[PDB]
Amino acid sequence: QGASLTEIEHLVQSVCKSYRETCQLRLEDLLRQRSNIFSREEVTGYQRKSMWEMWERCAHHLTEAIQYVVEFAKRLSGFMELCQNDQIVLLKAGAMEVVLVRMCRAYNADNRTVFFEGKYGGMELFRALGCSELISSIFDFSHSLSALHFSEDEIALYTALVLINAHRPGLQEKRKVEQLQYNLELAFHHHLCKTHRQSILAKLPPKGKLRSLCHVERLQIFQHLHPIV
Ligand SMILES: CCS(=O)(=O)c1ccc(CC(=O)Nc2cc(-c3cccnc3OCc3ccc(C(=O)OC)cc3)cs2)cc1
Repeated sequence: QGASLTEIEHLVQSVCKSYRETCQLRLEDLLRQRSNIFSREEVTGYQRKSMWEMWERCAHHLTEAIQYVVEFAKRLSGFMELCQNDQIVLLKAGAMEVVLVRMCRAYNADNRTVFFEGKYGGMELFRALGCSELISSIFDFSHSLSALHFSEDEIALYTALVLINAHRPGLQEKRKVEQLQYNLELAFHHHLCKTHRQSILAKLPPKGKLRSLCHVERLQIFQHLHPIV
């Protein structure tokens, strides 16, 4: 806590490692499946489903996704050293925000499609849910984040910062989180300088944009954290 520049580069590689081990689906794999688009008949099949079936499916995939985000935070340096309440507060407030950012990888801007259950489909795939403005907002955010051409390492380092934020209410050890955050900010800025990507900082979604689009229940976060005691 309060790291030197050599320590900061160990922290960049570390976060990038943790991300690669918990990225769920390989970027190469997602990119290669872009040609696999749902047929008009497959779309109709999803639209005919009850909102209850669709929610169950969506909830299953989001749960799976959140689990990979939880494993990502657990592998972050200093996260496991924080108290249990801070670990829960940080994950409860940020896990869905991280899933949304990570989802930009499964998004194809050419045809405005998202990878869902094995193929790519537009927002009409979610018609049954009855929440057009919400689905629209998610595709909008993904489309804006796609335009940035966000690298795997840029995502790893930015999502570490979405999670490790000392401004979350309910933090008991606020100063421990701040130290972690300051080291990750510098690790992010330093990596952007090494890769000549300083330009993306002004292009990133602003303060509150990720928060307005989005909190997980305290028990469902502890569940992902400690699945066996
Ligand atoms: C992530 C890491 S990855 O490895 O890139 C990877 C990427 C994809 C997959 C496949 C997959 O799961 N696709 C999925 C897509 C969607 C989805 C997409 C767009 C709009 N809506 C969607 O769902 C509806 C919905 C309803 C309420 C909320 C909410 O809470 O409102 C804020 C959020 C979403 C859900 S699941 C696996 C791994």
